[PDB]
Amino acid sequence: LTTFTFSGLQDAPVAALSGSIKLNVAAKAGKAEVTVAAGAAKAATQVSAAALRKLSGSKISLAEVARISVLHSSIQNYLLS
Amino acid sequence: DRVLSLPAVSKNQVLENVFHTAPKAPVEHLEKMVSANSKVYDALNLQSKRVLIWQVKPALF
Repeated sequence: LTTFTFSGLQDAPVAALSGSIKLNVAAKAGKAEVTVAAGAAKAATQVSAAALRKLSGSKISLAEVARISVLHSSIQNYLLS
Repeated sequence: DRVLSLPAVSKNQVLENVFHTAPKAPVEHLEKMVSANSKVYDALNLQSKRVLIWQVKPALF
């Protein structure tokens, strides 16, 4: 990812596509009332338009924990396949 | 020559032509597939102590 990202609360996903998790956002001009519902649990917070923009500030940068290496595990997954 | 009126095929040659092959046990299919499916359990279960799921699809952390 780059240093500056320009997405969040504009042209966003408004609703979920599955039934396994129920998403409901309510966008005003400034903030948004998101309502998430997964399983028995529920949560609903207020995400500002400048709260999603600070999300991509410090990146996650996922990386694979392999037994030997990612190369070897992809060959061994093919031999298992 | 009374022995030439006896059946010339021995009692030995009957017991080796009637019992020619050692027969397959009923339990040797169980205890040979079970020991081979215990390796299918080990490698491929998700509750085994030696699963291959972290060796073939390394986890994204």
